[PDB]
Amino acid sequence: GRRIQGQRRGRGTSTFRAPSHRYKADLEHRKVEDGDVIAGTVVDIEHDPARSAPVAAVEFEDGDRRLILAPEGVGVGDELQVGVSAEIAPGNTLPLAEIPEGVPVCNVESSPGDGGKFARASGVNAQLLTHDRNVAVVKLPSGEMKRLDPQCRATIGVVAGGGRTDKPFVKAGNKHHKMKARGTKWPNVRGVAMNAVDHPFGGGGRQHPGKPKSISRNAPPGRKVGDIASKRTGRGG
Amino acid sequence: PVYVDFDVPADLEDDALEALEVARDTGAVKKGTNETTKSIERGSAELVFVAEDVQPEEIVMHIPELADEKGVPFIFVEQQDDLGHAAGLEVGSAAAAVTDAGEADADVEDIADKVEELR
Amino acid sequence: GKKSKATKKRLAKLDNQNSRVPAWVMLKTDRRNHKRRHWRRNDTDE
Amino acid sequence: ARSAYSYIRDAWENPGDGQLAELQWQRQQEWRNEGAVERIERPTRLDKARSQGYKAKQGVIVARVSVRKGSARKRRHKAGRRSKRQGVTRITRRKDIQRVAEERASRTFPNLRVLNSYSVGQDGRQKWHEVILIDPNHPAIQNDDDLSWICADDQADRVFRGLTGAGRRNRGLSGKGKGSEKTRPSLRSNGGKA
RNA sequence: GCUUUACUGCAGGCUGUCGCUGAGGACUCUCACUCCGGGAGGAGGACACCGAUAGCCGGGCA
RNA sequence: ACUCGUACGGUCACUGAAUCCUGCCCAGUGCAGGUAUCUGAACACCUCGUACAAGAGGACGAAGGACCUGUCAACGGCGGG
RNA sequence: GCACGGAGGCGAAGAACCAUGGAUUUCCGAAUGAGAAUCUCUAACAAUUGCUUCGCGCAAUGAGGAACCCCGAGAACUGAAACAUCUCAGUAUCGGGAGGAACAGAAAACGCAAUGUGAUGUCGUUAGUAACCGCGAGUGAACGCGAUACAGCCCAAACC
Ligand SMILES: [Cl-]
Ligand SMILES: [Cl-]
Ligand SMILES: [Cl-]
Ligand SMILES: [K+]
Ligand SMILES: [Mg+2]
Ligand SMILES: [Mg+2]
Ligand SMILES: [Mg+2]
Ligand SMILES: [Mg+2]
Ligand SMILES: [Mg+2]
Ligand SMILES: [Mg+2]
Ligand SMILES: [Mg+2]
Ligand SMILES: [Mg+2]
Ligand SMILES: [Mg+2]
Ligand SMILES: [Mg+2]
Ligand SMILES: [Mg+2]
Ligand SMILES: [Mg+2]
Ligand SMILES: [Mg+2]
Ligand SMILES: [Mg+2]
Ligand SMILES: [Mg+2]
Ligand SMILES: [Mg+2]
Ligand SMILES: [Mg+2]
Ligand SMILES: [Mg+2]
Ligand SMILES: [Mg+2]
Ligand SMILES: [Mg+2]
Ligand code: NA
Ligand code: NA
Ligand code: NA
Ligand code: NA
Ligand code: NA
Ligand code: NA
Ligand code: NA
Ligand code: NA
Ligand code: NA
Ligand code: NA
Ligand code: NA
Ligand SMILES: [Sr+2]
Ligand SMILES: [Sr+2]
Ligand SMILES: [Sr+2]
Ligand SMILES: [Sr+2]
Ligand SMILES: [Sr+2]
Ligand SMILES: [Sr+2]
Ligand SMILES: [Sr+2]
Ligand SMILES: [Sr+2]
Ligand SMILES: [Sr+2]
Ligand SMILES: [Sr+2]
Repeated sequence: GRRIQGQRRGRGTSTFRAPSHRYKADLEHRKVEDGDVIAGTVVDIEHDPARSAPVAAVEFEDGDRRLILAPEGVGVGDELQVGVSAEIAPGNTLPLAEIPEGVPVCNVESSPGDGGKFARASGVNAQLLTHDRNVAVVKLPSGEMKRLDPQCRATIGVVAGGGRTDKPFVKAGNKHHKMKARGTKWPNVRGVAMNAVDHPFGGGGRQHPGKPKSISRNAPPGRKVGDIASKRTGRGG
Repeated sequence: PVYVDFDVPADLEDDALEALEVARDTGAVKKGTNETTKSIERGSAELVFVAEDVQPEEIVMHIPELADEKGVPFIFVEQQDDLGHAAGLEVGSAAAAVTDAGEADADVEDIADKVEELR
Repeated sequence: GKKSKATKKRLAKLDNQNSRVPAWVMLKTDRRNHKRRHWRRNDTDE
Repeated sequence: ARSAYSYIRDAWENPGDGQLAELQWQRQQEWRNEGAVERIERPTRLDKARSQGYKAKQGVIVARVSVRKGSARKRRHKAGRRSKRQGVTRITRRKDIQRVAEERASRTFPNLRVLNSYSVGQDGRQKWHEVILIDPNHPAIQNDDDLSWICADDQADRVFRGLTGAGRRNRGLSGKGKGSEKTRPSLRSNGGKA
């Protein structure tokens, strides 16, 4: 047959690319030698096209002006700190080791110094649970207990823009506008609605997959469609 | 470095090259890794020098053990070009051998002894 | 359109080639410009 | 008596034992960080180099080249093929890696001509060979009784036509009798069946 | 052209084994190699990646 | 490529606004998990064979299968007496 | 000049014409200072190399050529009265490269087994033989022999 849409994606052609030339900045934590003698002032709150959430522009002591992944409750004028000795307040960054247990955090690094990988989406947060000299235990937004190096840096508080998901798009046109700001091909044509040549589910008088949807993990690209390695399906049981 | 099992003091290395310099003006000396090698094999060698800045190391890796199973004493020189200069060459020399000193036997003897001690 | 200096030289040459076979060449050879082109009926290169 | 050279030779008969073993373990760390073709002042295996024609003289160059290990890196058929011509994974190329190495080296030094080459080991993902190249335009060589032959016009780009020792072996030209019915005088003249 | 529990194969995924690969049926370590870090250094570690091969799945493809 | 993205994410599918609802079936097929025992290739190992080799057999046994379990808003099914 | 016009001119200061050698030889073009649909902008071996007086100072490469030649990549229609091994075929086509011819070449050969031959191409033959093969269709040498032409040498190491 013909390659399915999932396969066209990988080629990274314009249709499937993200509007990167329009994206603002990479919100990675600052790199500090040590001492925490790094503080800056929030000079402005901006809209981040890539995340549909707000970001804050900060002017640091040493003259560096950079955008930062802002938690909820940060405003212009406010002073932020980044370092081992940073103060324990919303909007401040410091290694998990310095963070008191039971404190919601965001933009958590996976490997100390990577700039932040976890909990960066609208209104989300990781929950610092356990401390130690060898391992910091964090509860990520998905509910998973993640063991991290206590040297992994993070920002106190939850990500701004929470609740974004609580309101329905209502119109196709609204989805449309959001989609234009992401690396995604939209709208979506169902596999069952295509010709046999275009998808495993295509073909047949009436629409219906002519096979079970739960596909094996070992299936090759082009065939891995539907419910991938489902451990179960439905709502029952 | 892989064939070097002990470090020689700058001062000892100094005396050796001096001895080697008078050895060529008085007695006899071999210049070059090949000639140095045949001397040890023919047993016609009293003291063999081996530079430490030799690349590739294969060129002189054999001198150490070969000398041991031949009783011939050997010493290391930090630089290749010094040994060549001391041997009286306009170029460098990865290894050298004093084939019978000359009015330096006393010194060459001490040098060999100072090494055995240095292990 | 906007013609470059070179394009212009070529266009000019084509215009010149578009002339007739001199009358004397007729007498001399004792009896056509096979490359006669028309701006409308034809199409030049570029 | 034994030449000092024989000791380098003897060391390389078992590159995985003795001092040579530790040298390779050390060196390869540096080699893995070098480029595809690195010129070197002196051969790593002197005995082999001199044996292959090397000389400490102007116009003689040595370069270490690395190539990825394994079989062919081929793309599966996009058009119809019978089971036989659908193979992709176990199909290997007809030129050995040493030959690929000789060619890359010669491309890097367009003016030089490949004289010979030899192996200097490998790790799990690549192989290294050192190639001896000669400057056919340098007088120190135009006047050398043992190398001036490589200055002739018909020796130009010799490696690309399989005129190298590795080239000739790979073309099945070693045997002078049985087995060389389709290799000599050329693979091509024999319909490419060798 | 299309389909599939038609025939025969081919990609691909899973898995064992051999090489890369080191020291002291379960284990410690560091030195290759990998990853994080501007760097110091940190994490991991003879595994993983990669080469070779074996078994299974394999209209994704011929 | 996704991705200047990180689960309030984005990938793969099905249904197709709101409203009231969405029953029964895990035997077969699919997916996933588990698995005492059974089955399960090659290398190495052992026996026989060969002054060697081919080869024959053995022991060990991964995934997989047998077997067990979960799962239908998974393929689908919901009859005759 | 082709080219048989008109006008005019050149040639005994030996023109025309022919051979050999030299002069001139715009721009783009491998195209090489940078750029560009044959032009433009502000001293140029661009790029990769060797040597090196370490300065582009001295040099090399690049692109072309009817096919021939050498090294790589490598189909299908087709035949088998289907078709998968096989065939078509190492063909078509593709990548790289040399020359006037290429390539091969002085035995770790041959094995008419010998008290024998004696580098290598090629031609005739050996022969559709040996060998291969759903042992189907088909594929298919060699040694030798008769010819052509003949030619044999140089390193590495030992010892210096
Ligand atoms: Cl969305
Ligand atoms: Cl060449
Ligand atoms: Cl004979
Ligand atoms: K065929
Ligand atoms: Mg960022
Ligand atoms: Mg878009
Ligand atoms: Mg749809
Ligand atoms: Mg339709
Ligand atoms: Mg239709
Ligand atoms: Mg399909
Ligand atoms: Mg339907
Ligand atoms: Mg006009
Ligand atoms: Mg000579
Ligand atoms: Mg020929
Ligand atoms: Mg990296
Ligand atoms: Mg098909
Ligand atoms: Mg519908
Ligand atoms: Mg509809
Ligand atoms: Mg130009
Ligand atoms: Mg047929
Ligand atoms: Mg064939
Ligand atoms: Mg038949
Ligand atoms: Mg054939
Ligand atoms: Mg024969
Ligand atoms: Na026109
Ligand atoms: Na070259
Ligand atoms: Na063959
Ligand atoms: Na069922
Ligand atoms: Na001219
Ligand atoms: Na040039
Ligand atoms: Na220069
Ligand atoms: Na037929
Ligand atoms: Na047919
Ligand atoms: Na066959
Ligand atoms: Na006869
Ligand atoms: Sr990042
Ligand atoms: Sr970064
Ligand atoms: Sr269908
Ligand atoms: Sr239910
Ligand atoms: Sr030198
Ligand atoms: Sr018109
Ligand atoms: Sr060339
Ligand atoms: Sr509804
Ligand atoms: Sr079931
Ligand atoms: Sr002859």
